[PDB]
Amino acid sequence: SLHKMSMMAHRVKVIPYSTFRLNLSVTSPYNADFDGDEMNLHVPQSEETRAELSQL
Amino acid sequence: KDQDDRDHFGKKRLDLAGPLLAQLFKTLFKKLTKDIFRYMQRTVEEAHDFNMKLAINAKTITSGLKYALATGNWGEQKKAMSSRAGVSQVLNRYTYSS
Amino acid sequence: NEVFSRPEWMILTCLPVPPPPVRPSISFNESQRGEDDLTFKLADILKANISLETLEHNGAPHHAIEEAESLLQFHVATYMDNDIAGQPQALQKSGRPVKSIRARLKGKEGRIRGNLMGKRVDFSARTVISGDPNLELDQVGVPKSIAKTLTYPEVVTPYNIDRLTQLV
Amino acid sequence: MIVPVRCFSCGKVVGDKWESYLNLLQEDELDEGTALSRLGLKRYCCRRMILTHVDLIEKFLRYNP
Amino acid sequence: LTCPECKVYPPKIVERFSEGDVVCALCGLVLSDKLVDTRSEWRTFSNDDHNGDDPSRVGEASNPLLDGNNLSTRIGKGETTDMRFTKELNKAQGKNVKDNEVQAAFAKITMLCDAAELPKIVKDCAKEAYKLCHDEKTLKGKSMESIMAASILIGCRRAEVARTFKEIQSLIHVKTKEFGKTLNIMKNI
Amino acid sequence: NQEDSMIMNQSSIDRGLFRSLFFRSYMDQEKKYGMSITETFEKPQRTNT
Amino acid sequence: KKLMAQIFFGPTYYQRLRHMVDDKIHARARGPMQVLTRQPVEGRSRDGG
Amino acid sequence: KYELGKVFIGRLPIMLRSKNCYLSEATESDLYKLKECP
DNA sequence: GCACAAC
RNA sequence: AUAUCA
DNA sequence: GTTGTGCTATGATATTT
Ligand SMILES: [Mg+2]
Ligand SMILES: [Mg+2]
Ligand SMILES: [Zn+2]
Ligand SMILES: [Zn+2]
Repeated sequence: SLHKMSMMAHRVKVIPYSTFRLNLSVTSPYNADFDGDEMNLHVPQSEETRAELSQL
Repeated sequence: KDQDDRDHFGKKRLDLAGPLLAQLFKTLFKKLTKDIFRYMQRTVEEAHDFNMKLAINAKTITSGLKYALATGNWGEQKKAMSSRAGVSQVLNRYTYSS
Repeated sequence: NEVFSRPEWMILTCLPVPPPPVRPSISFNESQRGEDDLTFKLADILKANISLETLEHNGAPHHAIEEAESLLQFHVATYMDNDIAGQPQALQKSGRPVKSIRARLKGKEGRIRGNLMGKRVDFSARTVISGDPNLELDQVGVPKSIAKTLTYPEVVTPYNIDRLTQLV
Repeated sequence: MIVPVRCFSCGKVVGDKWESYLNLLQEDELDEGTALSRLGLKRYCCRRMILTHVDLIEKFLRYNP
Repeated sequence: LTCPECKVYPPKIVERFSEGDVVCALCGLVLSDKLVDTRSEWRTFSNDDHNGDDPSRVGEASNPLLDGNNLSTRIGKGETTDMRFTKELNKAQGKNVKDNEVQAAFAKITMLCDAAELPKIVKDCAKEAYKLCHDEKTLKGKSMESIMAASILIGCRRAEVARTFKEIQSLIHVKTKEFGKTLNIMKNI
Repeated sequence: NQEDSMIMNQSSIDRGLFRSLFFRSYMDQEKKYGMSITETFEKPQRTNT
Repeated sequence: KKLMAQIFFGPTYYQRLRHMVDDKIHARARGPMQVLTRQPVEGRSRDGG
Repeated sequence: KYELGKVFIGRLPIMLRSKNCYLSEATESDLYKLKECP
């Protein structure tokens, strides 16, 4: 995570198969290619903490 | 003349399975040699009949090689800190070419 | 400073002994038991102490005491720091050097860099990413398996009370 | 590891054509392109299927118990 | 542990290790939340780290059955070390050194097993047989080199390592009838 | 199949394409801890275990 | 309907590598923790964070 | 100065296919019976 | 193996 | 500790 | 002038005593 666009708040879509799926135009700031790259998800636990994600 | 190339592959050597075992066996045999001497003193003092089986410790060279080959720290276990690790890896069996 | 930091306290006279949490023990199977390196290093300090105490009490042979003092000096010193320049390391049977206190705080993976300034966390997940042109920009495809594991503790109010009862 | 039944890509039954193939190369002494054509492997998806198959099962059979 | 809500005498409880919880299988009440991995925790005591790079490796395993509880490190050479201070601090350990010395009879058993080509499990039974019978009044005054020669056949007779008594007569020493009576007064203990 | 990923014929997959066998081997010892303590191979009963 | 462009097409030798997704995917909302630091344990196989 | 056998010393691990290994002078059919891959 | 910091 | 992954 | 002293990419995963 080299800059703040390497952590961005997303909107869950529950889908099948074992991959995280992201829109391609969002590849540029995560610097992700799909050659076996893995990524990290963190779930906020507070009503307050999700507001920080969604608003900021 | 010009400064010698420190990278010239001709002025390099490769220590393979032979010499690696030779290096280890030397330090392992001098380990045994000087443990027999410690015994010859102990058995000439009390004239306890220099029993051969008591004199030579087989486990010295046996487990001394087994350690190196297993773990990979090419030295004794003493000494397992100051000894170079990396020699002896578990062989790849992914694909025949690997 | 007259209250918190006087020069005379740079010299150790009494030794605070940390409690088990700082140096955990483990009791495996009645013939296997694991003690922390600190518990080892402490026992040496103690043994070296008990020794020097007996020497002073008895007929003090001057040079056999200062010989035992600079042993105590070593064990106490090596316990806070084992990576000392000039001095031999205290080693632990297997040839490995004792993990001093200094060394637990020090590096990345230390208590600072690796347990406080960054730490692993719950409610997290990781997997392979793949591209999807049929998602929105701000969405993310989450495998049903992960979504079933990860949790959000919503609080029951009379708004969600019906919905939550169905979930339960 | 045994001739696959059915070509991957297109799905023509290809697993019945093995013994018949090796006969064309051994008994009749035809070259491969000709043999594959005689068999009825028209499109290259089915040709690669037989042309490329390695019969390891024959190696595995050599171990006794 | 027993569920405070239910209380049935056979307390049926599960260790849902994966969620790190201890649950009552009947009512489902969680009885504990802090739960630790014992495998990985034991990895911190007995590891493969001999070099000294692992920050996880922070302790060492000991054997309270054989050597009691004698915690003690050894002054040795490190990376930046003068060969002078090692000698002094070691010559200083010499002045600090009876039954705390009869543990060198373990060194007699270890050097006998290695001369008899015996496994690591046999030595530790011979050392436990010797620790629990060398100060007995039932053995009283038996030939002290024939009671440790008898505790090696006691350690072999449990570790399933076939060693005849005449095989240990060749090692040391053994006086036959002397280490045969001693192999029985211990066998009763 | 954008950005290094790729599409694969799900029908071809069914017909055998790129399937593989997988074998993992689990080991276990029956260790002897001194004069008395010995591990055992058995089906544990939940009341005394 | 025809594609307006023509496509490069043909056999290419392709290798099935290690790293399958079901050997990597990993989620954890609370679970085992280290005994020293009381933080989660490390490793997919330890069910850590 | 006037004056008044063969001993085991250790077990050395052998490298497979070496002179000392059983598999060195082994034929193809031989290896198969030995449950080794040629 | 740096590169800069104190003896 | 080695190997490896982007 | 010489010595001596800190550090030297992020996360992940799989074995071996
Ligand atoms: Mg990339
Ligand atoms: Mg890119
Ligand atoms: Zn086809
Ligand atoms: Zn209950």
